[PDB]
Amino acid sequence: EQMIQSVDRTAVTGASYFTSVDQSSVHTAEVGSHQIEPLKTSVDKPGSKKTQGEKFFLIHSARWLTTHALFHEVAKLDVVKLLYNEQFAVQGLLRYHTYARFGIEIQVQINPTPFQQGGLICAMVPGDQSYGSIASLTVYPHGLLNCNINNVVRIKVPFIYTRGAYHFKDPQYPVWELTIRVWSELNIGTGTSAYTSLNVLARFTDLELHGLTPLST
Amino acid sequence: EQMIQSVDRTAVTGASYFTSVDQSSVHTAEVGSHQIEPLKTSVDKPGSKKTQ
Amino acid sequence: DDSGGFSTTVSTEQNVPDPQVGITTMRMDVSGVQAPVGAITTIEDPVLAKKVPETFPELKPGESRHTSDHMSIYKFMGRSHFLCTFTFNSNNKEYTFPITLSSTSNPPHGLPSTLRWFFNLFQLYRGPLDLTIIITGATDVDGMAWFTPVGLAVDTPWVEKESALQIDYKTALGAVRFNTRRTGNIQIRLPWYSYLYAVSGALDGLGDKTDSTFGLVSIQIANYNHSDEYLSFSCYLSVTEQSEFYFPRAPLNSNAMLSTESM
Amino acid sequence: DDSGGFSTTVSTEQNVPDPQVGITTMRMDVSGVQAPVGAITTIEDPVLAKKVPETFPELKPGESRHTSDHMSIYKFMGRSHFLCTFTFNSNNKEYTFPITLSSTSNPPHGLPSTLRWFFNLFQLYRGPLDLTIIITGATDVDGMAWFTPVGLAVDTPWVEKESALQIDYKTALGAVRFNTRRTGNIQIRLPWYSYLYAVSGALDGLGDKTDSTFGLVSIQIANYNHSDEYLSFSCYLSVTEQSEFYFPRAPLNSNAMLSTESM
Ligand SMILES: [Cl-]
Ligand SMILES: [Cl-]
Ligand SMILES: [Cl-]
Ligand SMILES: [Cl-]
Repeated sequence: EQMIQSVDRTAVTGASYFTSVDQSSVHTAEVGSHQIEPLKTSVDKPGSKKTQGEKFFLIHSARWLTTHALFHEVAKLDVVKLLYNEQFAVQGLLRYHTYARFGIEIQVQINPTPFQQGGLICAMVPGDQSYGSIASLTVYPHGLLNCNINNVVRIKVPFIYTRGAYHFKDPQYPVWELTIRVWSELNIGTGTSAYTSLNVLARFTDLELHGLTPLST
Repeated sequence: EQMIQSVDRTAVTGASYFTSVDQSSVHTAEVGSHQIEPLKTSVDKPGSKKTQ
Repeated sequence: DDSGGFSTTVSTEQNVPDPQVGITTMRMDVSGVQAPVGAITTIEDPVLAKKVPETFPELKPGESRHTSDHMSIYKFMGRSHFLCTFTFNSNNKEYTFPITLSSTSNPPHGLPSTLRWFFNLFQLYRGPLDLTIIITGATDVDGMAWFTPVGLAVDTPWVEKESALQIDYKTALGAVRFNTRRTGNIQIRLPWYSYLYAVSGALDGLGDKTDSTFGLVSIQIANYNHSDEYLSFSCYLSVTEQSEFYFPRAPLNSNAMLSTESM
Repeated sequence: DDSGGFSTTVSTEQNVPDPQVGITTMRMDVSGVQAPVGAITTIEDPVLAKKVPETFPELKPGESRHTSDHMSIYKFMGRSHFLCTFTFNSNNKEYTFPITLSSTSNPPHGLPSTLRWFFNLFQLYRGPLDLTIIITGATDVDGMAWFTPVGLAVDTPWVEKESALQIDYKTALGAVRFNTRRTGNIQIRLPWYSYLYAVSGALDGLGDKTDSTFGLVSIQIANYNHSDEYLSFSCYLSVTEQSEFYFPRAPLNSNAMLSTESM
């Protein structure tokens, strides 16, 4: 006795985090297959979590003056919060995940003319500076800047928090508060430029995103 | 192709001289099993045709 | 599925290209004295729909009497079909016509008959084409022709006028010269020189203006005292083996199939 | 770098935890009659800065006379330090104090002396704590105490008042009962029961209200006719071996180190 083929009523399909249960189903139709460009139309690595999220972006940028007294805070930044912003690509990933854990890499640079002298200190402080001794900032993952010497510093850290991840849409407390203060008054000779601009670069490392969400705030 | 489990419509149950035919059936639920008194509550032969 | 997708029912190929040959041959019976299971199916299901159709007992057809299979695109379109035709009125003038798949552009200012039909059977085309052009009328008329790729300078389309291009420029893109007396026809190959991956006929306005063109041809006459006869030009195209055709479309409905009615 | 980053110069560990022992021992000279290269360096560079400091010829220190190394946090903080103290005025009342690292909350309504200092030397804390409390004054006073985890119901903090909690509820979270006559002191362990990964002292307002607390302790007296003496309670905390300390911070500046001045 020959059995004659009849469609398969019930079935379950989906992809990533979307599932469908269908009761009066049928099979899926497909045509052709994936083709690989024998001649690539673009040579850059195809977009990936790392491509778009684990790269560098310019966070903030300020000035350092001869008028700035010792320990003057030239910058106080919620590194994380700053990245979360349309201005940078990484947003596209954050904007749609509720929480995420990660490490960070900070690069701070300046351009003092050898006729200038003095220095700054850059520290990655978790949460808040609280009442920590300004003079002991070196304890935190830091980078020291001295005109006569270097014009750049780089710090790299992992996830350090009280919670298992940061909540973007509505945070509890900033993961990192990067502080930049005058470590030695910036003096100069009569005629030299009385300032030097400064920038801050940041990027995530080992970016673990979690829970796709439609929210925005 | 993965086949997905769907209940078994028709079925037949019963005991001794009582039979049932069910058309929109499903499986039977059971919990635990028969327990034997480690300490009998009664020592007489359990009722049986001969007993009674 | 490598795309992180999952399913419980399968996914088979739908409408697969070049399924069977086009000439009666044996690639017994074709179906019979058994039970025609392929007489029933649920067309909505892609898998089931592929089940081979069979209703009654038939025998194997046999062998066709002719060598080649007329349904092989390469061989069929291998017959250079009609493209367009124009006529010169004054001397030292030129005509420039584009080779556009556009279903929109209606002839004479567009693809006609067969060529029109053919190029709308699929979505993407690429590869060289063997153009051949017949000269009608006049004589002792010196002429020249050049292939201009999409996106570059070229005299205004579908229009007879005095060229506005440096002789240098023209010749530079690769050109040919001939004389009506000594010939009366030219068969030269058109290159796949385009910044696109391929071209298409079925498109919408915008793209229909850039991605629907192989390229353009320009013919310029000389020494044609109109005290002479008239000068007519007819162009025909034939597909080459280095030509490719990707993704089958639903054929153009009859009302859109037009032909340049003449003689 | 697995993060798709690249560099041409290196990246070494900066300020590495537990670098050397805290007791004079040999883990010849320590440096000498050679050439003190570690007398010069470019502190701005993380690598170079780790170069071992050496300026003059010295000899090996030798051996300390005492067994244990006083600089091992576990052993040092192993000395149960002072936390807080309060006094009951009426009968059948209760006091509930939170264990908060917050550098903000100033004593008596907050972490004092050593404990205050210690918990601000690093960013994250987690792990059980051995609380021990001394009873002062009264006698034949029945009492009870229970540990309440962050985020749950509990009588208003830093305040003596009549409990507003079901005896059931109290006992349910695990509690203890005692009597001044028979004892005068209690040493019980506080669990790491929190929905957080860890807690911290240095924070800002918001988080400083949820993520800066281990938990809370509540002590309720009974049978204390105030015709009697006064009833004082003093609490001290000692870190356990199952306690962990992650990421070193810059110590609190002196002006912020406060102590509950009494006697
Ligand atoms: Cl002649
Ligand atoms: Cl003109
Ligand atoms: Cl001749
Ligand atoms: Cl009260």
